[PDB]
Amino acid sequence: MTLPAFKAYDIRGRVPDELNEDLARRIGVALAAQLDQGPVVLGHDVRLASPALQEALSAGLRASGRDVIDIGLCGTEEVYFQTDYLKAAGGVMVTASHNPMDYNGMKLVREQARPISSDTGLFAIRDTVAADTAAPGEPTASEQSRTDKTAYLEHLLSYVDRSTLKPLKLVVNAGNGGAGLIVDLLAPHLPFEFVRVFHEPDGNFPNGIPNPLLPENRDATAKAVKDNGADFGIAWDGDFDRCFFFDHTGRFIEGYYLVGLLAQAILAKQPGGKVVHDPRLTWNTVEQVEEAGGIPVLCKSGHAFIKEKMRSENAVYGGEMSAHHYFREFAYADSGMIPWLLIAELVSQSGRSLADLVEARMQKFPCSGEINFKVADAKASVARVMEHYASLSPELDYTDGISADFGQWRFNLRSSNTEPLLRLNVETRGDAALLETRTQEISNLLRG
Ligand SMILES: O=P(O)(O)C[C@H]1O[C@H](CO)[C@@H](O)[C@H](O)[C@H]1O
Ligand SMILES: [Mg+2]
Repeated sequence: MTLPAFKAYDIRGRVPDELNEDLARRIGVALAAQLDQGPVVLGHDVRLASPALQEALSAGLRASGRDVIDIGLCGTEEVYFQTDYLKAAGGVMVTASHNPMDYNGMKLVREQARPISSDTGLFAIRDTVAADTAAPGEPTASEQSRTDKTAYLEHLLSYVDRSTLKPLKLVVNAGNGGAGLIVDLLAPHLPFEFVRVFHEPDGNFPNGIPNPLLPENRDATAKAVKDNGADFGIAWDGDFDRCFFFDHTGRFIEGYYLVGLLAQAILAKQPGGKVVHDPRLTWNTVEQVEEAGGIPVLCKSGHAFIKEKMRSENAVYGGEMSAHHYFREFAYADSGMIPWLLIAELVSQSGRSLADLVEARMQKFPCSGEINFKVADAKASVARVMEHYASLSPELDYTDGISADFGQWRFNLRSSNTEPLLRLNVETRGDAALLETRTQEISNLLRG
């Protein structure tokens, strides 16, 4: 009874039965009715169908009197940046990010790149598109091509003092997504020596779909770091709004620890600022933010919640453990580029390896990583967990599912808003043994 491609935060589906040019044009028409006055920025990723879906979007938008600013093949963050920079009414990125070959999708924003989500306009668009049987009208507005990335590149470079950068050797792995175009445009302005892996955009994805979380894709970056003696490695998803770090030993760094690391990096430039973090893994971030003189602000996980809380708090930075990093001056939006520029500067200025910058934090606050469970009855499973631990009287917080703080250890257990899954995160106060026994205990209870 409902179009399956319309999800909580974006549109995503198999082409062509769940998403196609006709739906894309109808989405353009419906989006025009939902935005304030102004033109609409469109960009797309490397997938084979993405240009044609963008063209259909543009045709619907222009049939509805919206001028279209075509920024071309880009990363999702460039749609965010240009929507805000050009003071557009909104923007759409055509992308499936990390999904398989036969999938595509769209990420929609309104003014200042504010997200459009299921409860803030996306399901309104879905319902309009679902009932729209009108004949396609003809264009009454224009499309302008604006592929200049100069303002975007200057904005990225403004986060670091380039005279303090050292000629680090960096592995970069675009995964045949789009990140390599931006790296290559930044490189004339940077002293780094880049080691390029899976660098060329290829929507056929000959080296695997761009998802650095798959261990086999992870190992391509690790090996390049180790074989070339690189200072660290960076990998991106296909639309490069997520970045992933490998230290000089080839070790993939759990994203939890990048939140505290980037917060300290930013707070050095913006003293006393607020930093937004999610509730899944917290202790390390709270401590690092406070030690840097910042103020940590707890917020439900999900990019729309993070961005809204950052805005209401004038927070300079927000970070999620799931490799999303948000920057006030970047229209409160996430970037897969700003994070590694900041880390490169921190390594250059401190004389410490990425490994040593996080090592003590990982020992002090070891974490399970996010563990997902598909169970027969999520509500019953969660109840089994809470009944088992009731006699210990944990401190409970319901910001985002259930957070339970036992003193020396804590967990977060929540339902995903994008998949029918339970997600589990556990951390402890410097106790790897406790981390494992509690994680396994909860896992058995969930699976019971
Ligand atoms: O499925 P979940 O866990 O509700 C939402 C997931 O996707 C969101 C958008 O990519 C992320 O902001 C969030 O951190 C992540 O857990
Ligand atoms: Mg992505």
